[PDB]
Amino acid sequence: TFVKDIKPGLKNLNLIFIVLETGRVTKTKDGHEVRTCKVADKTGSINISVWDDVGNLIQPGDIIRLTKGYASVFKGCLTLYTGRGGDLQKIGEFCMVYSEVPNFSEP
Amino acid sequence: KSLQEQNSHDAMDSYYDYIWDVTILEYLTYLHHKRGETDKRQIAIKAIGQTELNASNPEEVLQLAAQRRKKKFLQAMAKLYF
Amino acid sequence: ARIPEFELLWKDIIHNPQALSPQFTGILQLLQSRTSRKFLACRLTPDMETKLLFMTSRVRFGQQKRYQDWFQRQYLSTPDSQSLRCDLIRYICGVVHPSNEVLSSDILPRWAIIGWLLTTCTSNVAASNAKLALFYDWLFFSPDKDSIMNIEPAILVMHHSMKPHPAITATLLDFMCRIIPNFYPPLEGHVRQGVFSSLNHIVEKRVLAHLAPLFDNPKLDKELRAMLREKFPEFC
Amino acid sequence: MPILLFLIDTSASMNQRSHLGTTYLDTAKGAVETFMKLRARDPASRGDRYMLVTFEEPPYAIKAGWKENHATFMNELKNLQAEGLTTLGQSLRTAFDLLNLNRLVTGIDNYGQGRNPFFLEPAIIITITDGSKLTTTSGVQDELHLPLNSPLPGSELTKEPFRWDQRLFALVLRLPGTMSVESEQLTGVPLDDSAITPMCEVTGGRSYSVCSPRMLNQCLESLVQKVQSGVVINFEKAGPDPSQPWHSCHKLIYVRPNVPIGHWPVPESFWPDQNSPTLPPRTSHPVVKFSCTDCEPMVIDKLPFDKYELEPSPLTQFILERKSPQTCWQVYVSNSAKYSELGHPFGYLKASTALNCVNLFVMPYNYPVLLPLLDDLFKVHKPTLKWRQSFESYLKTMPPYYLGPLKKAVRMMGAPNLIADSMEYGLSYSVISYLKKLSQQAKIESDRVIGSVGKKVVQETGIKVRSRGFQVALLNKDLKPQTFRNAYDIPRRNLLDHLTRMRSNLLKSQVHSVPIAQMGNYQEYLKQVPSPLRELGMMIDEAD
Repeated sequence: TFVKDIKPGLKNLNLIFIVLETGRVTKTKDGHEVRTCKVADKTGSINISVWDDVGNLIQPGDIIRLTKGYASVFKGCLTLYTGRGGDLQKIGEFCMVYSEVPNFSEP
Repeated sequence: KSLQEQNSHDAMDSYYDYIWDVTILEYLTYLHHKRGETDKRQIAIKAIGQTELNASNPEEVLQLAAQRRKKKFLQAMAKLYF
Repeated sequence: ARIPEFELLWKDIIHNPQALSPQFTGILQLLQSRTSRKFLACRLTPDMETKLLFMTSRVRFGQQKRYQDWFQRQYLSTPDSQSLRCDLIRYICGVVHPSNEVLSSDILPRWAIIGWLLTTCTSNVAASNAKLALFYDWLFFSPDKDSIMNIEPAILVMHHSMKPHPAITATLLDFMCRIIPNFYPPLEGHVRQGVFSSLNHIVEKRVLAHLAPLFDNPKLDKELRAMLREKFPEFC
Repeated sequence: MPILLFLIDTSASMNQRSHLGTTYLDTAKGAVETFMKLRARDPASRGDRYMLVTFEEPPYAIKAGWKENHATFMNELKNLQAEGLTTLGQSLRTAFDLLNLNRLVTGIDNYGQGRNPFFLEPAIIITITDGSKLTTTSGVQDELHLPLNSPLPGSELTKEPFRWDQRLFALVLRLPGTMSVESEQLTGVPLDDSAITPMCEVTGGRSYSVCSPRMLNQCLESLVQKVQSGVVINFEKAGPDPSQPWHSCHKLIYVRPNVPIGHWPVPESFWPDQNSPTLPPRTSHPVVKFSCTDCEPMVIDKLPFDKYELEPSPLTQFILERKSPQTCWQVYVSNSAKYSELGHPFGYLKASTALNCVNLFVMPYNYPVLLPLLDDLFKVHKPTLKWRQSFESYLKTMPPYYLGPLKKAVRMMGAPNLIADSMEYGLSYSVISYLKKLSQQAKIESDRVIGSVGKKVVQETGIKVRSRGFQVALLNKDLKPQTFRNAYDIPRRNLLDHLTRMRSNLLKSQVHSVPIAQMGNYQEYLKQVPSPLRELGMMIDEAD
């Protein structure tokens, strides 16, 4: 189970990721705040789309797994998406070890 | 390699009288000490402690002790198997 | 002790300790006694203790910054948090007793934990309280009933902080050298006895190859090394 | 400050009896006791420290190592049980590793810096054993082989377990069972044919084959005379020899103090160079080759030189009995020169004027060329330019480690700031870091071994019962059954009597089993007891 293998068109996803970082307020379109957050591990790093509702009450460390997802791209940066059948579900908390060195968001 | 066995069908302690080589009895004493059977170790140490089996005896004395033990052991084997 | 009730009780103990309890001979038994882990442990909620156990059992050396900063900003951001730092230091020293097998491994050494705890004391009173908490076990050391875990983080901090953070090492050394006569002159001999026992415990179980370079470190001040030589000719 | 290691055989073959009525192990213990008694006659004996090793497993083989007082040694020596194999090789390796435990940490072996006879830790290993062949669990080995399965760190530098200043004297007990009086016993003690004799011969020692108590006493008298601080050097006749044993034989030189002091180290067997990653392995005994040709024993004033007296050997003294003290035989070590395979003479063997002893004088690496130059400087003189050029040419053909002792020599001589002040050590930084790491590892392993000499544990009481993990324990040795405290320790044989005793003890109304040593020690008992009113043929019979 690696972060690297989040591809478009995948089914029956059971992947595990940890939101160690916090999303930052930013403007998109006019009226909507589609926040974005990035996480990293020993395998790789990937961005996670954060909606306003989740982004207001989010605190770091939560563990969530998606099913029937479909990968998306946002201005050349890969971004996970949920909807039209997809659904999220929290599992646990704090039982992880991270590695922030392999992050691909650097210049 | 044979004394290391433990499924013996012959009276192990009783045959310790018939060993005359001191190294065989040395290995026997080590084996019994390692396995913890103190009493058979005492029998082996008593066997070593016999004056006639002292390895630095005159050669004919050792030869005669070996010969008498050989005779007794072979007679016992004859009584057992005939 | 400012409340007159405690002063009255202390004076009654001084005048006749057997008066309040016939079997209670005096303060000798209390001083020679030991503190059980239950009292140190019980003031912490389970979440903090479990986090510290996870850090000392799973977190490798280097990642300690994120978890401790999270705990500090979330909770340890109050005026009373300074004394709570001392409470956490006491909990780590008295309760947390890791095995030697995990010590041999490359798991996160406790010297980093002690360094983070000490460097966060932003006031002189907080630092004084934390140092008194650290030196509380050092007053009455007993090798037979106590583990070396109460002084291994200390000596590790001194050996590891010589180059990067001389200030912490110098402050701790100055405080532990000056606490000896100041604490209690009628019982300062016990303090020196405990320090000698701890030094002998470090010598017998050689965590470091030689203690000689640290005692007379060139970058330490003159008077500290002078009084270290004066008090303990045995380690010279 | 010598070391006396007794490698007592504890193989079960040591249970053999003799006409004395005691086992061989008993006679070995008595031999150690009598060796101590004879040793104590000398005033110098107060400085020795004894060591004990047995033929047991490695965790229990050493039972009197370093930091062990004499009483502990005696207590361990008394309670020896002969119950193992004749694992002579492994035990001998354990003994040598124990002796060489502290060498690297204190750096007494100046690796890559010549050999210093004054840096010695003199030890002899007295292995008392019977003649029976070697045994292991696999079988009989019938030839002594030292195992190297778990080398101590830095061991490859000497490539031999026994070291420069160590010797092995075997006391092979051959006491016959039935008494056999022989007039041949009046002759000298002979050499033994067992597997230990070659190993004794190579390391400078010799074996002994005792066949009677009087021969045992003679052997122990000989052993006491053979303990002496010194190192062992292998000699060899260089060039056309004058083969009898005097051509090449391991021999001892006495290193007397006044602690030991000396200046010139014996040269290495290799040419040092800073480029090599690792030093070559040096044989434990430095094979020095002597030239039979006569030469002038030169000497100059204020010269730091060392006189070492070789141990007496009969044929060497006999040939040197020819009165020739005015001449001497030079000596050099092979493969010491950068180009030549022979090397230059660093010393000579000049017998004393009285011809009582043959003394080895050690000098700089190539002395017959340097000494005229130094004499010329100290006689004529501000050295000349040609003289300094000659010195530089000499230094080009002189191994680097010699300069340090030469620097001290010129400093004490009266030329403090000669060309030696440039300073050098002449090894690789890799080698020095390796030596530092070896010192650290040696300290760690030494502390571990000193911690582990105790082994306060007994053998497992299990049986490994087979289903042809439930086991039946052995007798609870040293259990100290608390009969009063526990009711299961009361045998049915004497249930009522102990019941009555514990009942009476419980109401308002193990001792007398003190060890034998503490049984009649009236001093401690009187010291414990209050003091009274102040005061107004066989040898021992107690109470002085």
